[PDB]
Amino acid sequence: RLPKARFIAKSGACNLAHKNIREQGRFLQDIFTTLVDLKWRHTLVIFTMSFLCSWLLFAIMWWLVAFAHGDIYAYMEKGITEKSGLESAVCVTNVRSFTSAFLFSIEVQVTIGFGGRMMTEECPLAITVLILQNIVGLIINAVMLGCIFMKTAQAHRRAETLIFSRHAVIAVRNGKLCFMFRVGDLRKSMIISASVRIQVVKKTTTPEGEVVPIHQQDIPVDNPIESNNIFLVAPLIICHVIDKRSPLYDISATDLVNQDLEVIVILEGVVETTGITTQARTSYIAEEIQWGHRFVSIVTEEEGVYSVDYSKFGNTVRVAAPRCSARELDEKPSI
Amino acid sequence: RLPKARFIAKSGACNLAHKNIREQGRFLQDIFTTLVDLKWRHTLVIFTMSFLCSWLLFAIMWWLVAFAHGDIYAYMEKGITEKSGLESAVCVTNVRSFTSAFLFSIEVQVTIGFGGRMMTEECPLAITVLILQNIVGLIINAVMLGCIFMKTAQAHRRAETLIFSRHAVIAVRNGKLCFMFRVGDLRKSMIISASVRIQVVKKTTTPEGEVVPIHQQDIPVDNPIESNNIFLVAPLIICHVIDKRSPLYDISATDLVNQDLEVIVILEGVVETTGITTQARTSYIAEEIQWGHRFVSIVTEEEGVYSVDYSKFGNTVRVAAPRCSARELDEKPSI
Amino acid sequence: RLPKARFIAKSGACNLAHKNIREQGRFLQDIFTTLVDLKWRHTLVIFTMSFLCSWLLFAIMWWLVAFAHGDIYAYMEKGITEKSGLESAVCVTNVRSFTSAFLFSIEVQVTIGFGGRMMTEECPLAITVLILQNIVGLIINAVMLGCIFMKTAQAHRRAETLIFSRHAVIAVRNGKLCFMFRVGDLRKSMIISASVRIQVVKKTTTPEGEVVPIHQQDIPVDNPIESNNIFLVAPLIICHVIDKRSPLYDISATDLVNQDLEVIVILEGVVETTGITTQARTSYIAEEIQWGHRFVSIVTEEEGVYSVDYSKFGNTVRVAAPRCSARELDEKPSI
Ligand SMILES: CCCCCCCCCCCCCCCCCC(=O)OC[C@H](COP(=O)(O)OC[C@H](N)C(=O)O)OC(=O)CCCCCCCCCCCCCCCCC
Ligand SMILES: CCCCCCCCCCCCCCCCCC(=O)OC[C@H](COP(=O)(O)OC[C@H](N)C(=O)O)OC(=O)CCCCCCCCCCCCCCCCC
Ligand SMILES: CCCCCCCCCCCCCCCCCC(=O)OC[C@H](COP(=O)(O)OC[C@H](N)C(=O)O)OC(=O)CCCCCCCCCCCCCCCCC
Ligand SMILES: Nc1ncnc2c1ncn2[C@@H]1O[C@H](COP(=O)(O)OP(=O)(O)OP(=O)(O)O)[C@@H](O)[C@H]1O
Ligand SMILES: Nc1ncnc2c1ncn2[C@@H]1O[C@H](COP(=O)(O)OP(=O)(O)OP(=O)(O)O)[C@@H](O)[C@H]1O
Ligand SMILES: Nc1ncnc2c1ncn2[C@@H]1O[C@H](COP(=O)(O)OP(=O)(O)OP(=O)(O)O)[C@@H](O)[C@H]1O
Ligand SMILES: [K+]
Ligand SMILES: [K+]
Ligand SMILES: [K+]
Repeated sequence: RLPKARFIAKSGACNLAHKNIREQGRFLQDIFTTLVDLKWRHTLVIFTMSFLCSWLLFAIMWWLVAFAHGDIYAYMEKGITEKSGLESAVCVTNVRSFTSAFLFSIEVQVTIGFGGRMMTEECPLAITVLILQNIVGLIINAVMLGCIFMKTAQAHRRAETLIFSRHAVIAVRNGKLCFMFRVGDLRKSMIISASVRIQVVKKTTTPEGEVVPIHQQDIPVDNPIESNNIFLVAPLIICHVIDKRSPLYDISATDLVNQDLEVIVILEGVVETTGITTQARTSYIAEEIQWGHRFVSIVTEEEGVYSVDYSKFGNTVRVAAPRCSARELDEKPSI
Repeated sequence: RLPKARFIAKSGACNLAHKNIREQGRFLQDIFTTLVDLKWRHTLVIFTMSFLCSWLLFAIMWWLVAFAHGDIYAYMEKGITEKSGLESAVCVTNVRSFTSAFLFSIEVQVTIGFGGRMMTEECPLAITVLILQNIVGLIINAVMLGCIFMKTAQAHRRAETLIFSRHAVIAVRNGKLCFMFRVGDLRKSMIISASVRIQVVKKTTTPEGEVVPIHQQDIPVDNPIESNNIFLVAPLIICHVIDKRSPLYDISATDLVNQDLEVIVILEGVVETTGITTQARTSYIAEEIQWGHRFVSIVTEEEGVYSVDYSKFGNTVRVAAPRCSARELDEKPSI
Repeated sequence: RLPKARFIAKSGACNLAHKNIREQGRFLQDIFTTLVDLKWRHTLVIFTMSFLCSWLLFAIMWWLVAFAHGDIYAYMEKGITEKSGLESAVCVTNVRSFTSAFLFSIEVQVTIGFGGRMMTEECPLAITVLILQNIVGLIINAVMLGCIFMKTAQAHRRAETLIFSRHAVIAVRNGKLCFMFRVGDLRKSMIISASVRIQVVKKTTTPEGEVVPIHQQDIPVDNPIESNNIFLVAPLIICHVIDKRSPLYDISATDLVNQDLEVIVILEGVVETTGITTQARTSYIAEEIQWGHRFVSIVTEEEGVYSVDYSKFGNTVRVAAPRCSARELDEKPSI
């Protein structure tokens, strides 16, 4: 049938819609913020076109300011007839075409300055254009260096190397029921101050009328000293003991076929080397909760040092377990 | 008359005045910190003016040293005479006017160095000025590039995108009279490790006369596992259960209007993308607190997906609730 | 025989061996990331080689374009003819060899532009090569500055500086057995917001048959207000008191030699100078726990100041202690 309403997909990225938000309006900072955060394949194109366009723009300007003053006419007539007169005190020496203007703009903008096409002092308009081009070039160059430095500072970024298990299992641990899943780390560095949270999403109904459509009740992670902190080195099993205070206290095996259950798992912490905090998410719906399974053991020391066999990360071995809601299991103990 | 003196405006900014603080003065570091943080409308202006003024200043120096050494007179006479006589070993070739001096300064500080106005081995004051100009140009260049790198790093920085409702409410949940409001977000990245702290700012009175005028009293947010943290994707209803420890345990509907209440809401977290901690604040006073109203349900399920209608963000309906102080209901629910 | 497998060695660096991981693809981003994090001995080499290779490559290009055109022939026949028959026909003036091509490439790419080898405006192919060289030089220059900027930024951080004692003790402190070790710091700065966590790695079996290879159990460190936060200026003695739920409850004094134990200590914090969160780890096994000892005092008052004496950091003196398991000292109280 048409897929259900899933609060967050199997890889985070909540499938929500945010409509009717008041339009704050398009800004001029959208362009810049996009420019700073681009892909290399397009950064190295805007970088090239910025130059290749500024050179051309100021080339057109120099070609004009050498057309108006009559410089092209001097270098076209006296260059044939008589070399004397210094070409009648042109604005810029030896600019006599559009290739000349283009090369002069390239020199003044890159700051090569060969010196064959030298700026004279015989017209202030040229001095104006030279000042303009120097300032424009400095600004463009500073901005492009900034972009490349930003791309360099974000070079260690990767995807989320935290992995989960597609199946979450309900089983019996230390006498009671337990909802459990597995989590594992692929990155070489050990995240610092890791933490886990678990939330059941439902549609609650208070006695007095309220109906919160997606109410995210929170669930306590099972742990000896009642904390959230975990030490992720080898893949490990996060558990939750379904007692009289958990919204799964009235969930049985037969009911777990059509059920308004969705368990959100949020794991976050600071990475040791890079130093930027990360958050990973996953979700399980009544399809991926299998009643009466358990996870296999993985670690084993073949010779000396231990070894984690990741080939069986999400495995699940069928086991024998009750078939009644956790409420029954204490309503009729010792059965 | 004047409204009762708030503590933090509903916008979020503090209103207190810090008067009579031993002055430390204004350092020189303020003039640089203010420079690294300017609007582009002014960053570009100072970027232009720094270079323009430096070029003009060192042009003045070059013109002066081309005067004092008797180099302008030699060029003017050689123009008056027939032959230049190698300008008789000038300080700096082909600098015969102020304009030429400006061009030479532009070439020396942008490092264009066309090379028609060279620099000779004659007078060492020229070499001293050249060293000064080189070092000053390098320092100014480095500073401007640093400021532009700062801008390109602060590209992502914006204002607060967190949203608190216009006015809180006080309703009945599970037979308990509790105070609740709504918080939401217009951002895109989930705030990593949010935390919601609530306080009551009220004038206390110790029995031994330790009167405090603005007393900040922490209040505990309702949570099934007793922690502040919240996962914020869709808009949430923050709530506070009024009980024996709650300062609001005496407030009635009719006595609400004439109360010196103020409830301060602080919300902290880390932005996943930009990685910089934030903080939002808001305040409620006895006018905003709507007694007896409760909010409306935003999220709706449709097209097999959830959807949030941000047009109803602040809507609140009136529902029939006890019109008596919390202590009245709690002491004698029916007696 | 072979040393028994460990979990975390005496210097952190978990000694596990993850295998069978579903290996991903190798991306060029890995090459760039390796480039951006390097050792100065290699940063300098890659920096130098980039520029040498680029100068040489474009020297080859310029020499080829001086060969294909009639340039080398013209400048070789001009010397014979003793007349400048090659002033304007040349693709790039005064480039008549490979050494001169190399000099011209250096001038164009470092932006010196001496001007003895000028860029003529005849051959369009040369103009194409010049534009290409300028763009490539700009890109390489920006990349290398970005690498140096990253080096400068992450320059401040250095290696670990937390000192842990070689082996622990099990004393009696305030009428109960306590497992103690000593942690000190050699750094000059302050670990802001430090924290201590203790775990027991051991192979556990459940009544239902779920066997966990290396289970990590959380140990409540002993603090008078039940918190982790430790303030570290003078070396501290971290202690844990063996109560009804500690896994070290039933381990006696005689059979501590052969017992599957391992105590992992993880100490986290935030340094003040650079604000880079750090985590330091260590582990103790059965062979390195000395029953009935206690650490000697280290700090003596010199009547002007206290004076820690780190020479005795790991010293530990033998004292009396009930030579029996922690269960017998309360189930058999008389002892
Ligand atoms: C000769 C000796 C020189 C030696 C230099 C060595 C020292 C420098 C270090 C090497 C780096 C050189 C600079 C390039 C840096 C980019 C390389 C690499 O890091 O990027 C990889 C790019 C593609 O990445 P992406 O699409 O953004 O992926 C998103 C992100 N990376 C992610 O996965 O999360 O993939 C690519 O980068 C593909 C590049 C193909 C095309 C390259 C040329 C483009 C520029 C062309 C400009 C010159 C010509 C233009 C004008 C011509 C006019 C005639
Ligand atoms: C010749 C080009 C041909 C070839 C094309 C080359 C392409 C160029 C690539 C690199 C561009 C370099 C400049 C980019 C500027 C982007 C900055 C812009 O997006 O910021 C917005 C500015 C004004 O916003 P703000 O509120 O004051 O500050 C932003 C604040 N942080 C905020 O978020 O809210 O909005 C503005 O943009 C300010 C406009 C009004 C400024 C008034 C006059 C400026 C002073 C004098 C001009 C100086 C010369 C400028 C040269 C620019 C050309 C490179
Ligand atoms: C007249 C001068 C006045 C101006 C001076 C003022 C300052 C401006 C210049 C600043 C100099 C640059 C700063 C360098 C900082 C020194 C860093 C130093 O640690 O590295 C020197 C190396 C040490 O190697 P390392 O252990 O890997 O270091 C990284 C460290 N482990 C880390 O924490 O990460 O030590 C070694 O172990 C030696 C091994 C080789 C290292 C160098 C190799 C040289 C290669 C090429 C260099 C020559 C360049 C020119 C070549 C031209 C070719 C024609
Ligand atoms: N569609 C929306 N888009 C963006 N922000 C919104 C939207 N709806 C409400 N808000 C935010 O909600 C806050 C107030 O919400 P509420 O609807 O309770 O206010 P109100 O009583 O309607 O008064 P106002 O006229 O300020 O909205 C404001 O700060 C506003 O920024
Ligand atoms: N060897 C591995 N390397 C990296 N990631 C893994 C590996 N094995 C499993 N995973 C991750 O664990 C999850 C397992 O879910 P999946 O849909 O792959 O079930 P599966 O293929 O039956 O698992 P398995 O084959 O490991 O039993 C996937 O998200 C995957 O990313
Ligand atoms: N005075 C000190 N200065 C610097 N580091 C020390 C000092 N004393 C001990 N350490 C560090 O503390 C660690 C634990 O040493 P401990 O005192 O427990 O045994 P030890 O007898 O010092 O062993 P070793 O002789 O190998 O250091 C050692 O690895 C050492 O690096
Ligand atoms: K940074
Ligand atoms: K230069
Ligand atoms: K030059």
